[PDB]
Amino acid sequence: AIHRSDFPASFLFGTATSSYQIEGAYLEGNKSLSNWDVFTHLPGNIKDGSNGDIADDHYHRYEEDVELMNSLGVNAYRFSISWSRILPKGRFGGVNPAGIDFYNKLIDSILLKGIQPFVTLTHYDIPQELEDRYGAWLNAEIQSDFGHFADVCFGAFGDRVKYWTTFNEPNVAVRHGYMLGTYPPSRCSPPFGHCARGGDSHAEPYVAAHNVILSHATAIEIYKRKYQSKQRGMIGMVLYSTWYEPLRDVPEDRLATERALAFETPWFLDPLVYGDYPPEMRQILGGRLPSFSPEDRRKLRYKLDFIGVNHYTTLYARDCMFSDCPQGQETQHALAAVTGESNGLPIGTPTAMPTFYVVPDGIEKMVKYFMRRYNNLPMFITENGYAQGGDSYTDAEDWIDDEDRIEYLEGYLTKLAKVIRDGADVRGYFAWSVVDNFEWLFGYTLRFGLYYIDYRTQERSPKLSALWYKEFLQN
Repeated sequence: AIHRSDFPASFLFGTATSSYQIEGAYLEGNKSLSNWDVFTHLPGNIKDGSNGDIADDHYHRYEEDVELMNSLGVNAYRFSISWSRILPKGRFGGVNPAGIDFYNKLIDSILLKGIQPFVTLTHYDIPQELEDRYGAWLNAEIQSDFGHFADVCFGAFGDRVKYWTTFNEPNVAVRHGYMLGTYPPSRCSPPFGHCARGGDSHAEPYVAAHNVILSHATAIEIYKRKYQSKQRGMIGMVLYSTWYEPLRDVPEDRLATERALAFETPWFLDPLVYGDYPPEMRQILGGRLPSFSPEDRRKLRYKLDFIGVNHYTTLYARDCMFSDCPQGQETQHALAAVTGESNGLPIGTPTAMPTFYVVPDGIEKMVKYFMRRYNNLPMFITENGYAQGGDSYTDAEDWIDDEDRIEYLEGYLTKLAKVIRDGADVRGYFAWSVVDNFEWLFGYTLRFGLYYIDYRTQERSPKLSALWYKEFLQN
């Protein structure tokens, strides 16, 4: 139904991964332990008790994986840099040459094939030492550690990297880390949970996000002052971007939907474009959102060059400001509750990933929301994809037969082409993911790959969706 010629000639088409999810070699090349290395070696977090010690062994097998994505006909590859490989002990501990060498080799390998790097600096990971030393995102010192990490990466790689992302889904990582306590550093308080480390779910998430925002600001100021004129790249941020519809078409749910939306991506994007937190959030949270100092505001004037849209799903939102709702969900402070069901029944076909429903027009509506709120600031679809999982899959052939993924990709790409025809400045699309990999708390139980991975042998095998994406990119 949809074809490559339905998109602009200069459009990026790629796949996306992250370092912890694919690399393995978790203690090789003088790399230090990350937050996720430490976390996954504790019990009671990952669904299948797995970890990323080995993952897809991409640290050793990257050349094969580059060859595979090249065989699909991609012109870009979205990946992240392991902080713990570059600055194992943070900014006073010296740059790790083996880490620099690994990413130089990866970058050179993709560019040899005409595949453009689209690089995420941080994608949930930090060296554990930064948590241990000063509590990572709860201390403003992280801004300097992140700034230094950015500076090193720009200097080492930026002659060949023209697209950078500071952070991947900090809206997810912050709320899971400090509100629900289900991600490291596993901090929370009632009514969200009882976290043995302590926490404050009504304060700490907002401090953490504040420091993420200002870490971005620190990094992009460095980029614009030191590197932009020579390197001519763009610096963005990637946000988890769910579309929301009112459960009932009445003002209270419409307003709740607008709150649900404003509490997600604008939490980060309003500061980076307008210099203040969303007024929807400020009205409710007041002083729980920290202020931006004059020094902060100087850095915020560098803004961001693009919005990285990680869009997978669409949900209904309903009001909790004037109705009593269950407490302790991540949407609590927004005074909305979200659900995939209306009168018991799904918004679109359910999938193996909780909250992920097949709702293609969500990508159009999400893009239009950014267009209206941010005056059509450039966007890239930095992740979109479909997970397989569960008892229907006993062997490779079952995973390979992924017509369900094809239908998803086809539908969402159809709607993306439409929103671009309608004026949206979307400049690329990245399928999550080229390979099955470690899906955070779900471990290996969810498989998002265009390629199937046998974790016993590390064999890569193309699923039907790999063949489909190749056909699509051939036009």
